[PDB]
Amino acid sequence: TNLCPFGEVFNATKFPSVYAWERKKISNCVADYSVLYNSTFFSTFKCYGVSATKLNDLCFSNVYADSFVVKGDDVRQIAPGQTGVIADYNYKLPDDFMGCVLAWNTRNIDATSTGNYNYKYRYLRHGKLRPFERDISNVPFSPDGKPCTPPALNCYWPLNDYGFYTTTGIGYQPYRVVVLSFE
Amino acid sequence: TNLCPFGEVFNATKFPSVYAWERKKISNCVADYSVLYNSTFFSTFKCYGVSATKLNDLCFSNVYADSFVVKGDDVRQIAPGQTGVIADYNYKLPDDFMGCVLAWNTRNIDATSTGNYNYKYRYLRHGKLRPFERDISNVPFSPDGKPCTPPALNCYWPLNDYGFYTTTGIGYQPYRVVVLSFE
Repeated sequence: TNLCPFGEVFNATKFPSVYAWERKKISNCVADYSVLYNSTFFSTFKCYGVSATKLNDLCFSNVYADSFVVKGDDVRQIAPGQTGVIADYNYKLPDDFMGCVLAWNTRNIDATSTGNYNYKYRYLRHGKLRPFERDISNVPFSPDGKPCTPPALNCYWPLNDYGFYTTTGIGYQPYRVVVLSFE
Repeated sequence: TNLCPFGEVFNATKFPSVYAWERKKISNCVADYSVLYNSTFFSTFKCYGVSATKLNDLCFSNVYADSFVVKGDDVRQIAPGQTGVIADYNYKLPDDFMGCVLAWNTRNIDATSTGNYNYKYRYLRHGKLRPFERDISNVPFSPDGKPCTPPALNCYWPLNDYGFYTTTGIGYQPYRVVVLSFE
C-alpha cells in the first residue's frame, strides 16, 4: 500500500530555481511508474558511488529526490567534484555522493519566444556551499564582506535570472533536474 | 528460483577483448547482488534511452549483458553517437540505445609492471560496424581492399594489443565494461 509519490517529483507543473532547490523523501512505498506521464526522456542519467553489491539501490525504493532547473551547459555541474557557479553557490554534491542525476530538456514548457526569466541562480556569495546546503537569502552583497545598501557603490544583487528563449542552442535551453540520493 | 548469472558477468576472472566482446542473457531469475564482489565500484554508470515510465528497467530483470575491456581514454566511446576506433571497429551502440554502460578501473588485476598484452582491439577495417555487430576475423588488411598475403607491401594485421602497465596515468589503465541492454 502507499505508492511512491514520484508524480510529485517528475510531473510537478512548476519546478524550483536551483538556488531554492527542493527535496522530497521517498520511502516505505511501492513504485508504480505507469502513472507518470509518458515522454519524460532523460538526456542525462548518471549514477555515482554505486558498487556491484549495492545494485539494488537502482530500485529507488528509499531515496531523497532533489528538484530544480538549470540551463543545459550547467547540467555538468550536477556531479561530484565539479566547480562553477551552480556547484559553488547553488547546489553541491559531495565527493562521495551515492546516487543518480537525471535531467531532461524542457524547452517546450520552460522557455518562451519572448524569454522566460522566472528561473534564477546565485552568482555571488561569501563562501561555497557544503554538500546539500541551501541558501535562499536575497541580501545585497559586498565583496569586502560589509553590510551593504543599494544604491551604494560596490553593492550587488547576488541572484541572476536565467533567460530561457525558444530560439537558442541546447546549451542555453532549460533542463529539469532530479537528483536521487541513495539512502 | 534461479539467481541471476551476474557473478558470471561482473566477477569473471578474465574479461573478453573488446573486438571479441561477449554477451550473456539475464532473464527469468531473481537478483542476489550480495554474492557479487564488494570492491567493484563503478567509475562509469551512465544510462541512455530511459524515460520516467520505464524507470523499473533499472532493476535489470530482463537484460543482455555485454562485457569487454578497454583502456580509460576509450570508455567514452562506449556511448551512443561516438566515433573512434572502438565505436567504429569493435563495439557499436545504436543512436537509440536503451540501456546502461558500467565500467570500473582494474589496474589491480589487469595491469602489470611488466605490461599485460592479453587484451586486443581492431584498429583497421573496411567500414564501420553496425550497432551490436561483432567481427572476430584476423585476416590481413589492405588499404586498397584487395586480398593480402604477408609479407607483401601495403599488407597489415588488423588487431593490436593494449599494453597495460601499473605505472601509467588513468587514461591508459584497464577498465572492465559491462553494457546492459534493456532488450
